[PDB]
Amino acid sequence: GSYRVIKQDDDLMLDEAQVWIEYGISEDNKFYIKNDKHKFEFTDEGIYI
Amino acid sequence: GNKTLIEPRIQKAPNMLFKHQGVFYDDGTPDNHITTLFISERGDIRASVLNTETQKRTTQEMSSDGSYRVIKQDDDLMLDEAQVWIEYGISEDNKFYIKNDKHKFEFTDEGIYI
Repeated sequence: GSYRVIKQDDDLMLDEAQVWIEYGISEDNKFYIKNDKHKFEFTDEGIYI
Repeated sequence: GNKTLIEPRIQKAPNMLFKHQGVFYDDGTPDNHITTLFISERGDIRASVLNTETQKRTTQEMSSDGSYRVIKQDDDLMLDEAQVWIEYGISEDNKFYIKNDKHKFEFTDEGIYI
């Protein structure tokens, strides 16, 4: 039950992607937006980057 | 052929669904993954994945009013009376939000609120 949207620019396979962006709901209850740089996460309590 | 329209017999809108399930597979473990693509008569769309034995569900719901909503549950299959859950999407009113058991993160048409 993990919502996930992934976009890739230079690799069709999901594995071994250099340039990409992701955002959704992981297998654990954590809303996040992540890329090659450090991510933006919204845990059940508080705001972290 | 004689230039008359082919009227449908039933004018009431239908409700579709693509229910998927099994029994077992080559790994030997019992199959308990249920997923649906239910569509209501009022235009709603609900894509859901379910594990019934473990009591876990993740739904992507669309309302007739046009409300984007994705819900994940950990201990209750029914949407009603959920303790542990997380939601994020577009409510019936124009407000982008991410909410859980703790206080939510909302993005109104103007400003940022928590």
